[PDB]
Amino acid sequence: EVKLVESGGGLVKPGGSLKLSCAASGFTFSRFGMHWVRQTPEKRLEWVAYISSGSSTIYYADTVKGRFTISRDNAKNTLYLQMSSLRSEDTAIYYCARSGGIERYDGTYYVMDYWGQGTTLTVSSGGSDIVLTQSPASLTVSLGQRATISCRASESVDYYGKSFMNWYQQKPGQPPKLLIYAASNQGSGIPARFSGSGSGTDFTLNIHPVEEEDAATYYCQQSKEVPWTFGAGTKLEIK
Amino acid sequence: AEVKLVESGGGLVKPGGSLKLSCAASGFTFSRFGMHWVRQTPEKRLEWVAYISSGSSTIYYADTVKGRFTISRDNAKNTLYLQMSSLRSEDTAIYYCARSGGIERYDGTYYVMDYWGQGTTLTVSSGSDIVLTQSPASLTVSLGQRATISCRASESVDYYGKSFMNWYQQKPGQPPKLLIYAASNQGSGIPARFSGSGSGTDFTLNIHPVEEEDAATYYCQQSKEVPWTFGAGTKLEIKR
Amino acid sequence: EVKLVESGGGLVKPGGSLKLSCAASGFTFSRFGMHWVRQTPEKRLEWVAYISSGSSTIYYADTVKGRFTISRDNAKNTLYLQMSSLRSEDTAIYYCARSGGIERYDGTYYVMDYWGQGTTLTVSSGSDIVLTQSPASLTVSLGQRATISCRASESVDYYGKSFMNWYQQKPGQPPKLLIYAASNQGSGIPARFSGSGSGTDFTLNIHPVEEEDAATYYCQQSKEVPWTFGAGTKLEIK
Amino acid sequence: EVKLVESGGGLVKPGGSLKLSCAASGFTFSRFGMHWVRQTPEKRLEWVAYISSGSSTIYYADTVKGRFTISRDNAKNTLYLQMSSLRSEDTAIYYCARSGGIERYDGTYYVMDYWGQGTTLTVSSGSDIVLTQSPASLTVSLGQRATISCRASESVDYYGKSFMNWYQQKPGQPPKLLIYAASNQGSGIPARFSGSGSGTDFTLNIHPVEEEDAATYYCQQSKEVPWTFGAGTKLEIKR
Amino acid sequence: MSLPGRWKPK
Amino acid sequence: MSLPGRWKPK
Amino acid sequence: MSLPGRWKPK
Amino acid sequence: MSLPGRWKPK
Repeated sequence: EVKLVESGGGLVKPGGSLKLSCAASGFTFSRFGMHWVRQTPEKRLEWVAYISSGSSTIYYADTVKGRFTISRDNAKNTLYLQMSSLRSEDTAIYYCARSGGIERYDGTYYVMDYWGQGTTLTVSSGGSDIVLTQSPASLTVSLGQRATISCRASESVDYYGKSFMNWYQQKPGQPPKLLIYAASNQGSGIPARFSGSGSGTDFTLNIHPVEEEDAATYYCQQSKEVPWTFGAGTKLEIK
Repeated sequence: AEVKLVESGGGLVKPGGSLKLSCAASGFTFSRFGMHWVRQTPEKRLEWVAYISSGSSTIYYADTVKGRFTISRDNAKNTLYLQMSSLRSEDTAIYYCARSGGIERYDGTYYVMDYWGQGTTLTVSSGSDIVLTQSPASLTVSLGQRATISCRASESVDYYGKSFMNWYQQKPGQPPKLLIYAASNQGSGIPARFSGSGSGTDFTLNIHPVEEEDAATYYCQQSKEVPWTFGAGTKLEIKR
Repeated sequence: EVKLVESGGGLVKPGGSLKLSCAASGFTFSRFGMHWVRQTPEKRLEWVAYISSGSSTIYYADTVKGRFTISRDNAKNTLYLQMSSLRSEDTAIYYCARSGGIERYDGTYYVMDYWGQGTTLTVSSGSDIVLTQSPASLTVSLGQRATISCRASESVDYYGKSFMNWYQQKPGQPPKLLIYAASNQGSGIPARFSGSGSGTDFTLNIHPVEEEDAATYYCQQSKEVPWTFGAGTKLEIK
Repeated sequence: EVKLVESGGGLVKPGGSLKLSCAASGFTFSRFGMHWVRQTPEKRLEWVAYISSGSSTIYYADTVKGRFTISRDNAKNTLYLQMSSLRSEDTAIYYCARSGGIERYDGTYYVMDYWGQGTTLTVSSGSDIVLTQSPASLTVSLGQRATISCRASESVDYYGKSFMNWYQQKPGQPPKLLIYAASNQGSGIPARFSGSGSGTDFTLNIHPVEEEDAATYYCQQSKEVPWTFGAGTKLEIKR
Repeated sequence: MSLPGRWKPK
Repeated sequence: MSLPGRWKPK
Repeated sequence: MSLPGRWKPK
Repeated sequence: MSLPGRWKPK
């Protein structure tokens, strides 16, 4: 199976330097783009950096540009994130996410399909992004009923008949797991009770019937434009 | 907007072997449409294989594939499947997936194979059916002239005042495309120069005036009784 | 929170004596009956002994009766197993299992809900309910279905309830309770695990199978003494 | 008359080197291909290596390739298995099996017909034809019927013959050949053992079960390399 | 009558 | 009846 | 167009 | 064809 093991975090003073590593195994590392995604202690997901499989295209979030450097060693199956001029805002658990390609009739759809357990970083004491407004902040349903989580994007995430909307599920201590990709398509081994829908700017995730194990925090994500952006998250509890 | 069907999973198989086909559907609400498997032999003869209803409440198989074939669908994944086993050389064909499109009229809904995928290729390395007698075997018509293809069914394809006769056009390298449904009704964006007529057992497809792009193979098909059956086909060519 | 630590194993010559201990913590030890269960190197589970919370009822397996002695110290939160006249057949990893009571509307159902890591013992050179488990093994692709069946030699039903339980065991870990009372789901067991059956025929269905389902699965009946296990079915992923 | 005597096992630290030997007698050793088959402590049979009579063709299992080397000395009637980079997973009883040719009307069928007592090794601190055997175990009274089934991940048929074999192993003894070619009975095998099936589904029937039938039974396919075995079915007699 | 793959009245 | 270690009625 | 890390046309 | 260690046709 595919595995990702991040490491290298820890406590650092502001303005310091640090390098994270991720050892990849179980897949042909050199054929997949890789991501760094961080989760603040407030359970907010923030995309950090992206590098293509061959290292031909590199993206950084606007808040980390210049100070961060992403690189990869395909011979050693290792991904790196060089950090410098660290700030208190950089305090988060840093995950490495693989960009998995899903082939459609008209092309290949790429989604962050596999995540590592993540390493923890602690820092001591324009706005053209596609903003995803998720609803609600949390919700409590009895066993067996229906749970609906909504998202309204600041602009259309549609691209030539495809809706670049994805849904992730995260249980405490675990990394996000892909539920729905391309607004309505189901991920690898996702039970049919998870159903995605919507188009343009309005999207919805439905869970029916909710099971006890569905208690987790759910995030929407758009993958049409850089930066990748996430909803604030919806914590699902059961009865 | 754009309805698409992508079959996959073919290849070479020895006799008695097994193989599983898949079809990825996009551009329409897959769960609300019945789906077909139709195969085309290397001799350009169309053979209906299997059908599954939208909700999987009704399943039909051709007599040549009973027991050995299994049709199924996963509406959550928008995928249609065809499990094949005990494969024989006669099963060698290109397998198309066809959507059963419902056309709503005042008195009911008429269902026809309206959208077809590009198909996947399978190669096996070695009674009461309504037989449609298509005429002629081929046709060579000059530009602007009239081309007439006829069909005699072995028995009436009429059911409660409607004639369940359909016509398809197939150009090389492409799947069949619906021309006429319900004997005389025109398909989606089919030019009026294609005209179907007839009732009961005798039907006709008229192409007038024939244009250069009309060079293809044309098939009649009855959709009154299971199995769906096709005419032998008529290749239309343009005189030089 | 709940922990069980067995200890005292090691190598012993045939005919020797040895005592295993289990230190219990994280629960009110004095309010739970306790089990000893051993696993042979062939991966076969054999129930060894049981003692009630107050030590009013004691059961031993026929293979160890007379030579083995189970006891408990509720003041010390410790369970003991005195073994003597040891044989090569006694070579196994010995687990300590808590008898957890699950309260229903008509009564309490008791099942081995918590197991320790176990201590290893190595010996140097009729009316039982037989559970026929099927298949011997199975290799399934990700997301498809895995079905494990069980055919008991006789009925495990008692007063409208089927005393059939299912356990999951991954390498290096003790068995973990999946299904109890034929169809009931354990604590935090995913809904894709579904137990069913009645009388003598029971089934464990897994759909859709995920990577984490790779383990060995055992059925177990808890209606009559001795507690008996199926031979086990090792699930692998393509 | 025919004898195979393995030797060379024992305790070894991981990563060490070791060579096993098998002394053959009672048959013309130079005219038979030879096998190494090992049995894990879970009593699962795993084919290790094969060498032809003239040593022109050599096969290894993927778990031992590169680290193991099979060879033979036809002058001394001895078979060898040199092991290196030993791992704990190599802990098993290693049997030597002769590749016996059985002449049929249309050709010669090769099966592991004679097995040695085996030597024990203990290491301290994809397209394979998978055989799904059923059931895991069986307890039958004397005189009743015992039915063991097998389902292969793909067809073991080759040119009208089903390359499915059945082996019986009693405690303390090596596996003994029961059925070859799906339905043929081995050397001096009672007619109460009957194999049947074709393609992917096969069955072993024992009727009436006798006391000496208490053993573990394995199916084996001899269509493709690697030779693969079923998980095994332990038959006991109810008393 | 209803013809599943063919006709649905009304 | 009550079955020690297994079942306790009511 | 091609969207690196998101979409690749066929 | 011949399958070494398994089958030899006549």
